[PDB]
Amino acid sequence: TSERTFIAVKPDGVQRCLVGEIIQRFEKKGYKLVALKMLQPSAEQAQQHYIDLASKPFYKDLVAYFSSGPIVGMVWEGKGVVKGGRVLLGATNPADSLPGTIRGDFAVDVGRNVCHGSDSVDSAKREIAFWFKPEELVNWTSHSVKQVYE
Amino acid sequence: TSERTFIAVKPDGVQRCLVGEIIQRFEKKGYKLVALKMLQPSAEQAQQYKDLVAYFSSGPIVGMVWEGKGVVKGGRVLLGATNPADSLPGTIRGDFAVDVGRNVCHGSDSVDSAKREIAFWFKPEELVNWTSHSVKQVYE
Amino acid sequence: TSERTFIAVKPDGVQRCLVGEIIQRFEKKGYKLVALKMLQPSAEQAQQHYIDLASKPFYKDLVAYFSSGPIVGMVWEGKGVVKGGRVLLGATNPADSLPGTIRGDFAVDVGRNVCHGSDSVDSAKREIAFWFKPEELVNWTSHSVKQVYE
Amino acid sequence: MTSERTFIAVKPDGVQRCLVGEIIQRFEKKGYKLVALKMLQPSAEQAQQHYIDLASKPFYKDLVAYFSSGPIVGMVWEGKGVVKGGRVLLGATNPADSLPGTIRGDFAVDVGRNVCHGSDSVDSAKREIAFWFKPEELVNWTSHSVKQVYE
Amino acid sequence: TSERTFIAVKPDGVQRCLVGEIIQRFEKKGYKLVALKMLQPSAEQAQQHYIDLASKPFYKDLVAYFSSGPIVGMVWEGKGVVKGGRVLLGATNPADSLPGTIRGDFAVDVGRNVCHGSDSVDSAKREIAFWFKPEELVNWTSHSVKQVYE
Amino acid sequence: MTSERTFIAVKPDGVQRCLVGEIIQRFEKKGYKLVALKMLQPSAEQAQQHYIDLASKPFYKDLVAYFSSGPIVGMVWEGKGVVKGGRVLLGATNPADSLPGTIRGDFAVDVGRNVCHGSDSVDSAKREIAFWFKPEELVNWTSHSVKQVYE
Repeated sequence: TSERTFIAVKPDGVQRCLVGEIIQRFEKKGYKLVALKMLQPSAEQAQQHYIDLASKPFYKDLVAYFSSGPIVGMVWEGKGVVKGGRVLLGATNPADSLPGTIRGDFAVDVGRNVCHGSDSVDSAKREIAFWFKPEELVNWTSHSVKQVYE
Repeated sequence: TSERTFIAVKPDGVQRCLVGEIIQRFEKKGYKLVALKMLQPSAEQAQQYKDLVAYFSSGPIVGMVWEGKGVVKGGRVLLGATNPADSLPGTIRGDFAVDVGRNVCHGSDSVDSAKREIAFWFKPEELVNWTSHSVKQVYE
Repeated sequence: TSERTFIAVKPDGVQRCLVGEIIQRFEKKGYKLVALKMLQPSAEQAQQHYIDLASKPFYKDLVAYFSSGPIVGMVWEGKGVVKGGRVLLGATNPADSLPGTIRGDFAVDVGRNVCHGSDSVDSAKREIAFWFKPEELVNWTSHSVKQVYE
Repeated sequence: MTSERTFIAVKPDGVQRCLVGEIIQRFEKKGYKLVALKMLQPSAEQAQQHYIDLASKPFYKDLVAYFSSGPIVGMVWEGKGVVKGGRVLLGATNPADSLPGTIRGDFAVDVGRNVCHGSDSVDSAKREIAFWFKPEELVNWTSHSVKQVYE
Repeated sequence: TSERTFIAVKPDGVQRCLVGEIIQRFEKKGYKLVALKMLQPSAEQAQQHYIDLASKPFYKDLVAYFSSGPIVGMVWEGKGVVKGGRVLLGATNPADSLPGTIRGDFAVDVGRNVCHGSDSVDSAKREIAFWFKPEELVNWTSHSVKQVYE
Repeated sequence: MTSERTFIAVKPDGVQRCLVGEIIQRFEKKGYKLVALKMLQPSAEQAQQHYIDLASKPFYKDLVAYFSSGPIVGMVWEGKGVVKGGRVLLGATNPADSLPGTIRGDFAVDVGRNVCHGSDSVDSAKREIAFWFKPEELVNWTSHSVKQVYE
């Protein structure tokens, strides 16, 4: 399948040097990287990233942090890559994260949870369009596509 | 002590360079490697659509025999759930595989099946009897 | 918080060269190493028991092993470090332990399960005091704390 | 000294052979700072510029075909001697001469599939960086670890 | 590219749980594994394996020991490979090995130097012929061969 | 023969940059034996003394300040050649020189912040072990793998 998910390294992940590890885990799974960019999100951008929230919202902080510095944003392609991406990442809240997952291994606070994954197929479609220009998605074939899948 | 399991890296694990990574995970767990062969399976050896004979015998595999307490289940825990979609991160199929069709390794379902599977793949001879210098650190 | 826990690398764990490995999983989750030392337990040091304690199936030689070579004792600090600490160690019984955890990855036998972590905030407080002069113990601020927590 | 920038690309073999995370993580953990990062397929014009040098075939039209036959990952890194240090991290250009521990030392066999490139000087770095990235793709930020890494 | 070497994990490496690690290093390099087996050398085989002695009674010691328990034996194929393999191993003498190499990372003592690789293409084929029956030797094509070479 | 003992310290930059585990783990994997291990915060005197063949330098005041600025992790490792081996694992004292594969090679950029320390001689080690530790903190044990590492 050519299903795609959007994966970001939040600025706390870039700050504590987890960009490479994160990409590597997706690469090791057999998912394919079709878009990669480092950019510091707008306040505007950050606001739409969160679009929910809330009572307590703040919120305003989760916007401040998210545009505090660089994120590495990604597009990953493969069968069940949206689902499978979420599993790779772990529970949103690191305290509820399984060990051997990104948050499971490398994160404590839900408020500093290292990375982002789309939760649904449509959520990814929206998200990729938002972060990446069509021309920044590279269409290519893995020499290994027939060893991962049939 | 002294239960033995059979593990194999399928052609897709061997192609994708996961032989060291699988072996290493078994070694650090404290299990003892007892037999090791790279071979290309031949047509017949397909055990029970009906691709998986073009596939399972299209390229070399690494067969292995491992030894230790709970090694049937523990081994299969190590590989994780047969279906990569069900496999969890930290496990071989969880970390490395996507498709049931291309699930990298294999692990014997019962103590029973293990010995059928060892016998099938190995002469009782290719099978090395040694004692780990760590046996006393890993076990009581 | 700020909550502290007690982690020990058991003699089999030291013997099997898992000290760096263990330390590193905690450093990498974001927990903070607040005290650390190698020692050989004395036999009444040994546990002491008083966990069980009511000694109990066959203490005699569980307390003989725990005292038979060196262990590495450590105190890590952070939110839920007590609970999360146990998570990294994995299920007390190696056979229940998930791959991705210290015991899951490295341990086969309960009698030789590499490590111990305090079982509650309360057990910790005690074990920390029993193992550590209250001053072998460093108060420092991680340059990463703002990145690990909001 | 510390704001020095260098250009590092994982080449199309490296992307294919799934070594993007491997290489990036070697840089992050040396203490260097990721200042830009993207994925692109080089265009034939981008590919010819990369290898102007040789033209002068040798494997010109070949190298150009290869380098623009799939995605590469470009990056800009920043740190003290990051230009010199990057290349040390990547290993000697000819993999046959590179030492284990280095990217090419660990994962590469023949020079025409040497997995990556790094800028060879302050002045070639600055050029390549200017070449591959619009200046608004260079993110300007401070590592919370910069004082741990430098005096 | 056709050129093949013999690589052996000596009994210390097998004992010290270094078999997967060594294999991994050759897979990651791009070399192809065209044969593999575990066996316990006889004194005869260990005696042959050593050109060597002649002695200083470290022969005999080498000869025992080497037949002390199982070795893991391998044949690797890549644009040779014999040289490149030895480079992955590190200087035969561990005191001279650099970090990054197998012996660099794991060996201290020449008598326990973990592993072996043939010193020449001709030496290689003796060793391959000596250790392997010509049909224990799968000819196959790595799906990556075109990414590791031109 | 030996046996033989050296002193390895993770500098406070190394502790800060979460590399205690990684460093210990290299010594373990190498066959060396860890016979003492504690974390402590160096006092100005201890700091001042460590940077002794260095007391008449521009940096020093800053090095002392830094070394006592927060916790270090001190170790005593035992095994044949360990003083020289321990430093090879560590890599050239100045990062710009150290090779990938080594601790400073993989993880450090500048001398001020070079992460770790190993005694330079058999004698230095013995000064440093006696200084940083007390005999009773120095365990005496035998590794089950000792026979596998040494012939």
